[PDB]
Amino acid sequence: PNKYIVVTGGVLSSVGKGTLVASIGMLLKRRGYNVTAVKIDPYINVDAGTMNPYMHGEVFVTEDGAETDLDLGHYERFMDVNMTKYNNITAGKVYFEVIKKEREGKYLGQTVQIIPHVTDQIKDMIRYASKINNAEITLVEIGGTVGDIESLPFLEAVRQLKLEEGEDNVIFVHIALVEYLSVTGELKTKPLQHSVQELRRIGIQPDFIVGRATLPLDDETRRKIALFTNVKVDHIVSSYDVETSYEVPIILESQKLVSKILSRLKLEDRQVDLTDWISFVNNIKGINSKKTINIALVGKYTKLKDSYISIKEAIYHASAYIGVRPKLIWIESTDLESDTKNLNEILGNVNGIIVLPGFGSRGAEGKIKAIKYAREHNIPFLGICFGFQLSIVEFARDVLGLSEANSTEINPNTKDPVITLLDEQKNVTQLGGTMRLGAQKIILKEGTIAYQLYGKKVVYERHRHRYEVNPKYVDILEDAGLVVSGISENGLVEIIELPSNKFFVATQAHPEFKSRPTNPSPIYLGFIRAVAS
Amino acid sequence: PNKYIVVTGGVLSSVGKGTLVASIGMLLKRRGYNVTAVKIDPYINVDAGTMNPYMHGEVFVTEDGAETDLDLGHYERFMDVNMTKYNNITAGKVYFEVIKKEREGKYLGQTVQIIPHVTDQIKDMIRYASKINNAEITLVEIGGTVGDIESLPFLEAVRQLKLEEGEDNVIFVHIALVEYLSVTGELKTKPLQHSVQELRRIGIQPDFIVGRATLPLDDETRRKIALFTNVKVDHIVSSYDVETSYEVPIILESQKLVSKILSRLKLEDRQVDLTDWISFVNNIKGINSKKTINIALVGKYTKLKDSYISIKEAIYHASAYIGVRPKLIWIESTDLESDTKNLNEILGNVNGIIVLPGFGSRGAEGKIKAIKYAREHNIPFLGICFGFQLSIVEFARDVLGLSEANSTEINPNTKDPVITLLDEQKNVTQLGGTMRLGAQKIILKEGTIAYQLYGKKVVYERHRHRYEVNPKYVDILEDAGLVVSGISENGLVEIIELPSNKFFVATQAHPEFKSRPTNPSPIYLGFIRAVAS
Repeated sequence: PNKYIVVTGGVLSSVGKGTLVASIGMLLKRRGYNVTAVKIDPYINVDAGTMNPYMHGEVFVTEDGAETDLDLGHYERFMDVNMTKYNNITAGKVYFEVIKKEREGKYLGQTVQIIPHVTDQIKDMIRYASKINNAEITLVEIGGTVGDIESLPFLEAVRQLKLEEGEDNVIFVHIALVEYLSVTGELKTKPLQHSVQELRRIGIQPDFIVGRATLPLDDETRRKIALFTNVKVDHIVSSYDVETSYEVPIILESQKLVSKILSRLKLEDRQVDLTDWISFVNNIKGINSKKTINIALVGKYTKLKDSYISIKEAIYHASAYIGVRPKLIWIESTDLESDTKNLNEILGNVNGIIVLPGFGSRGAEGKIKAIKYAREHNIPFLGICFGFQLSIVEFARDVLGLSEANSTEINPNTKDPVITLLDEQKNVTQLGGTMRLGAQKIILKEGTIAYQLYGKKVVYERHRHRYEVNPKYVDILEDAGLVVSGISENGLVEIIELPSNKFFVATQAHPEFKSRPTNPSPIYLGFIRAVAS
Repeated sequence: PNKYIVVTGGVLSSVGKGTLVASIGMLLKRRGYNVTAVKIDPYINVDAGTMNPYMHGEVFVTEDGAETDLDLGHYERFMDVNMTKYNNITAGKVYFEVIKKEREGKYLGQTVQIIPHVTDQIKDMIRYASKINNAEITLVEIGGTVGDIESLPFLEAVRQLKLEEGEDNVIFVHIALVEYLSVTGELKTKPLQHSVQELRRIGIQPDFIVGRATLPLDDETRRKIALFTNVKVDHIVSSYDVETSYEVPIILESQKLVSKILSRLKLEDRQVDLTDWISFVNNIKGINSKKTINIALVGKYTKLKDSYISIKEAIYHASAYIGVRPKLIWIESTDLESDTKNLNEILGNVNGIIVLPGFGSRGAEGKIKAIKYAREHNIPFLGICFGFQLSIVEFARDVLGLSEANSTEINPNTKDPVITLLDEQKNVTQLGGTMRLGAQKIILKEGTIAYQLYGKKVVYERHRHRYEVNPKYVDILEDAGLVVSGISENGLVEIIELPSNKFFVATQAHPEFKSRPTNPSPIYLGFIRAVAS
């Protein structure tokens, strides 16, 4: 029926797990062939919407409002597709489903076990992601270390998928970190011979191999591992360090890995033109760069590579599109928390400022000062989510003059709950508000920066927030010069702006999730143009 | 502070897992020691309440209303304790709890995993069973096959359990099926070597072996598995076929297993008297039997050993007590559905008839005929659960002449719903009724067989049913001769009887769950006394 490429290994992000699947996806898509990607996470969390972006990375949001693993973000950007809740499978969800069906007697008195009941849920979920996304081919990216307990049910599941569907429709691509000894030049097989066995032990035979390394693999090395892994030298392929993830697809066709792949399934097609992707890439490397802009980004977890991967990638798409070289100045919001130590030299240099999503109160003054600074010194500024909310707070305590304005999230007790939880229609409540998630509608006001940026009245961005602008405060804020240029169908404020400034925009939503290399977020476009002057 | 004996292996019932554990238990308790036993079922069902007793066996019921693995029944019968919901730990319940706690953000933004979140949950549950029961020693019986997926997390948890508290507080008894090849006399170690291999991979070193075999183990064959498994011969011990599992403690005391164990755990006591138990065993084996009595058991699943294990044991306990030898005549109830094929011969020989629990409708008529027959020929009869409900029916459509009388479970359309679901007071309803579970008060009527059997007015039996006697029909059922000797706190009919017969008693509850070697169910005592005249 369908085809299936199963990928394992990774075990890290330095290894390129997600991008390789995304790359492979993109190359198939250009060949007429319909494709979809699916990521499996063998952890117990039902989904990613309670997970700390620290230690774990950004939480991606699909158009349908699922909170997922960032890997779907790689998929969306590379294959230019909309993901769904079904493209991210977690042990958490599977276990929940099986337990619920048992409790409902849907198993008719059987004793429900891993095999086959759990393994069957996995296959139903894989196969379902195939049919609802209309795919002839389906990548299944399997997280974790092969041979870890958590991985077994998913490995066994795909081993079975191979007995059922046949070798002419199910293949495995494994990703191994080659790394020559610290002081010898000879490679450490130990992890690598440790893997191939665990796969055989679980009953899986790799067809293609991707060795991850700084530098391509010599002729020798590749013939060596070819042995341990029992794979044909013809089918081992290289993943070497590279200046941008977007190159990955191009190094893969220079090796034709997807050609080898397609045959191995018994399909046929060719003549892919990347010229359009190729130029996008060269624009990413700074080639024919018209300038260099510094953007300060202010939040926490800033040392984590993937904590804000989508904002970062959206900055790249906007820049690359208008030919400009982004330089990112990450600033921990605490390093700003000093009525002492001044900052008109820390951000005197940057040509634009962004206050990051993500809440609590860890560094909310640092973030608020950075905003005050952007607004007062007319530095182009973009507010996202918690950032947008601190704009309301900053504007109210400084321009409006409410010294006590705050979010109830930070101080549930403030005299002026300028940001707060709301109920479906009343609207103020310390209940538990209404969490907005996914693609939602935003009605732009004509004449504003927002309307211009989008070039139309009605648009959509993905949401992931619960704290809203208090409606009681809206009007006196407008009177103080703040403009609501965006509201929800039911009147919640979506986009604020200050026309008095060259570029001052904030938004509850996350437009970065929609950014594509060939289709940058419009919000991020306006910001990056303003920034670049 | 707590000692733990972890018991692995016995991939099934004939291998003796349940009883071995149960025997070691009872032998400990007879010494100074506070002891409990815990059964782990690596399956995904949350509890045993949804399960078909075919394939899997009889569902046990605790005093507390838990629906559980039948192994808790062995623990009760052998050690003479009431078990709790905590003494049956399921993979279904662990995952349910962990997942729920995650969805509750109890894991504070962490990515929740098998290790350590699942293994922690399991440890918590094992530890909790210990303390709520108040044990200094806790037997942890781990079902399934060592080295299978569903088992890992529990094996991993018991490894951690050890490296934590010490080699002096946590030991491993592994049960291996010793089975010499078909035609050569030498033993097939293949599965055995494969198991001690699956344990080291998991990092578990067995301390004692128990080789399950037909005959005791010779000097040669035990010495050998001692090597394969790296265990001192002095710590290998034989489990061989015996007439009754109640013999197992005895053969373990001969081999002094529990004495070898007590040391390896650095504890000291002794002088145990089994004289009271030896005698009970001899009665069970029929030594000095006063006569043999034939009992028919009518129901379904009669070909599986453990589908009604507790009903049998209750029969054995009462028979042994009054010094008589029971022979059970298993009768599929379909073998009696026959407007031909008369029966004053199939049942002509039996002096006792019990109609079995287990609803549905498969062989409902056969069970009904059986009930007509014992009532009419005055064969002492015991009806139980769906048996009781059928008695009520038979009585209706025959003596009381209501040809359409029936339970709503068998035909919700019947003209006379003499048995049906009832809502929380009212009481007639086809909603979903009110499920009765575990120990429950029953008020006995004075001057009845039931009152006589208990020698008191207020008593408890464990329940497991929803379909009750329709209150409307009570009053006429009574006038036609039926006696209600038992009702609930709120007037639901619990026990009935027909004083016109020498013994014809049916009860909603399951009195067999409480029966002990020393302390027979008063209901089973009565029945067996009546049967034997």
